[PDB]
Amino acid sequence: IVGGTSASAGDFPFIVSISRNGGPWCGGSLLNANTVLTAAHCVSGYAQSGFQIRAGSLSRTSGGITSSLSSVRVHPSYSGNNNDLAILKLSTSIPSGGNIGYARLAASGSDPVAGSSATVAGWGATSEGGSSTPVNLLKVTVPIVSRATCRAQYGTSAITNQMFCAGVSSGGKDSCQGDSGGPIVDSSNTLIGAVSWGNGCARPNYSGVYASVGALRSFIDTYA
Repeated sequence: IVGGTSASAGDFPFIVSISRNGGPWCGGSLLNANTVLTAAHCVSGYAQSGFQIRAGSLSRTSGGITSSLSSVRVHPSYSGNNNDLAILKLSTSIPSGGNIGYARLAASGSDPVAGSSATVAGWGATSEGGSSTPVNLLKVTVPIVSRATCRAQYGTSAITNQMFCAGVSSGGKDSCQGDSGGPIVDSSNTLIGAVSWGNGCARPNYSGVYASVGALRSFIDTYA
């Protein structure tokens, strides 16, 4: 997270940190006791054994409840940067209560409205190319970018309706490497997306790009 602030206890009760090979890697959203929503590019093709989930902590290293993975279901038509979602099943159930809770998903058919305020959280880099990764969770608030504008930035082909964009035209607030898979929420704390991709981080004129929960509810509701 670039241009962000420290998250408070309880801000995102459903957020999970995903480590790989004991090192930081991605974030995710707890859908229910045995199910995590992340980015496909977090898990696709990699040894499943490498992954650990941690819930109910501001720290990616300590506290809360941990689980290994029993299974990985990548979106059947995950393709390049598109349909960048995966459902993870947990060997250890993660019950709700305390600072643990489950994500409220964006309505099927919904698409975040340009100009509306979104909040993204994670444990990734605090600048593009940065080598520090926070131990404690950060968050940042950014406006939704019109798909038309995002198409201008990236090309029409690059941006589908299974993606949306968020960021600030003068740059300096974004998700970054190590944030992928983690939650982007609306002003009501509804899960609208997962951190997916971008040209660098927080660049003026290159929005952060998110996998759209509203577009991909079929996939999610099936396997959740």
